[PDB]
Parts: sequence; structure tokens; C-alpha cells
Amino acid sequence: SILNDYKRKTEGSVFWAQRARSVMPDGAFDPHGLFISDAQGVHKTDVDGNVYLDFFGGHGALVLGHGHPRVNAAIAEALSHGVQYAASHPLEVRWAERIVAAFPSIRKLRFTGSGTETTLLALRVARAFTGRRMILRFEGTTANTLLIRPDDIEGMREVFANHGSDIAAFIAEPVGSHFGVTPVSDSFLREGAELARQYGALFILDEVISGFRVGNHGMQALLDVQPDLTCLAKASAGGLPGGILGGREDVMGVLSRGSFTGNPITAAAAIAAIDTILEDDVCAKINDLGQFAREAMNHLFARKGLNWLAYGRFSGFHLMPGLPPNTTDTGSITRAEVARPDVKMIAAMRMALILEGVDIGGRGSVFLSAQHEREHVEHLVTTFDRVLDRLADENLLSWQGT
Repeated sequence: SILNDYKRKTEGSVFWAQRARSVMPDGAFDPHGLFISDAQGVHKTDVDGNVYLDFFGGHGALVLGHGHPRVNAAIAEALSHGVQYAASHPLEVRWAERIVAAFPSIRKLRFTGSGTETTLLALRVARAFTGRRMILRFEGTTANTLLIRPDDIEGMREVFANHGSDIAAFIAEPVGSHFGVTPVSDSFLREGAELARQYGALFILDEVISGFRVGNHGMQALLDVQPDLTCLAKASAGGLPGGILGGREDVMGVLSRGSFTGNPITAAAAIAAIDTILEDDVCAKINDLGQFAREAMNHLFARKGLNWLAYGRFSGFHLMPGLPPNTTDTGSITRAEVARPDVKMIAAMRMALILEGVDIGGRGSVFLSAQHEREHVEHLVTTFDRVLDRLADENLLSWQGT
């Protein structure tokens, strides 16, 4: 069986998982996950010595792949100077300069400890600057949060005509939750930005994943919107830990007056990464490769007679079992009208893929990087063809609908 074959290939990982289990709550994955000891480029090696073609390590932070050389040279150069904390360090200033240069909306910024502290600070800046108490967000302490469903234009027009004057900010992630697992349309963000401005709310755009991945000026430049604050991290921090909140002067003015300057090691990675993304036309390449992978996956599913869809944008895709591969409108996903995929089936898919020497993320998500080539996508497609046959061998595929 897939499960037993997976246990035999990964006994080294089962060993460390037991040690983990005595110190860490419990569990994403069902049997046990993979313990990695090495990675370079698009490949990673587990404790058993098995090598895998990787489509997801870093959750998008590694736009340039594992351990790019210029990133590593910059990090070692910085470490040899021995400043790990920094009061104020030239590198941190040079990094901020690239950010302000990429995002026309960002005139001033403050560096933070991560993506999560970024969107939490943003919410406090928004509050303080407006005087207001409510935050609007999307679905999937709380008496201060308004929820709106993605793509519900008219339910949003309502929220603002009903609580509008008490909304500090509308915060949204473009493309959708987890870079589009749950899609949201651009035109809904563009509407939310206009509505925020018209009711005196700020618009916060969370470009933690979009930043330096979808384009050299962010998603905001693609959407042709000018958010009041932008949250960045991941690729905009060169893969290393840390976050950035940037924005207009007025709003950003609330900070550092009434109502952390940066880690030099992360700063050196970022400067190296941002420069190599811009120089090597990385965004354009991985947006091409993502389109290619989406089409190739959809052709695969049609050919094999399966009602599964590969969807998403830019340098990614996500899988939805239960929809025909020629689906163009993902409205059924954004509204949660598709059946949840069987969790056993997903787990077997993930183990099967690993048995073939391939690894993807979550419930069938991929992120492509600069060091992926067409050949790696073709390998993914080939390996999926076999994984889908093993799933059907164990009766884990439902060909119906709902």
C-alpha cells in the first residue's frame, strides 16, 4: 500500500518524529512528515538520504530556490561582521531603499520581526491614525472585526454603509488566502479600496506572498491600486525571517512618535535576493512556468478522464478534486460550494508523490521558483499521472460531483 511503502521509505523520519512527539504537541500530515537535512536549488534530501524535487519548501519565501549562491555569499559576508541585532546598520537602510523603489505606494517603512507582526502592527497603525476601532477582513477581540466573504461586492457595499464610519481599515490578501487557495478577484479588491477611501478607512494590502513574486512592483502595481499600508515578508526579506510595514508618510507618521530598526543578516539576504530577482527577470520566468504547469496539469486530468482542476495564478497552482479541468470560473471555490476533498485521499496523494521523489505543499499546492525549469514541471506531471493511478488502485478517487 502507499502508506506502508511510505513508512519503509522514510524510517529515519519516523525515528525523529517520535523524538518530536515527546516534546511537541502532535500531528500538515496524518502518519508523520518528512525530516529534512539538506536542500539546494530545487532539491531537498531527507534524513534517509532520499532526494526530492521540491515544489513548496519555504511556502513561497524561496522565490530564488534553496540556498541561492549570491544570497549565501551575502549572508556569510554579513555574519563575518558579527552584528546580528543592529541599532542602525547601513544594510538595513539599503534594503529599505529597494523596497521604497519597488513599491510606489511605500514612502516610509518600519521593519518587523515577521509577517504576522507586520499585519498586526498595520491594524494598530490604522486604528491610531483614523481614531476608529473596527477592522474589516475576509473569511478563512473579534467584536472589533468585521468579516466579508471574498467576491461579495454587494455584501461589502453594505458593511461600509452600515458600519463604515467606524472602520479603521480594510485588510486584504491579493490573489486570495494562501496565494489563492480561496480565490478573490482583483475587481473586488479594487472596489474595497475605493469604498475604504470613500468612507475614510485605510486600505491595507497584504503582499507577504505577492511581494517580489508576482512582479517587480508588487501586486499593487498590477491591480492599479495605491494602498495606504502594505505588509511584506518572505521574498521581500530574501527568504530569511523578518517583516516590513510600509505606507504613505501621513499614516506611517503615527509610528516612531506618539500616535526595532532591522536585522543586518536578513538585510544582506534581501538586498542580494531583490537584486537577483530584478536582474534575472525572475518574476516573468516563474509566472510563465506557472501558467505552463496549470495548463499541463489540466490537460493531464482531461486525458486521464478525471474531474480535478488545477487553478491559481502567477507562479503557483492549487488543486481542486471535484471540478472539471476546463473550469475557468472558480466562483464555486471562492463561495465554498465544492465538496471538501477526502482527507485520506489527500494524504495518500502526498505520500505517493514523495514515493516518486517529488514533494508539494498542503492539500495540493505548488510554488515555483527561479531555479525551476520546464523539465521539472514535466516531471511533476508525469509523477502525478502515476500518483493518480495509485489513488484509484486504493479507491480513493470519487469521479462523481456534488
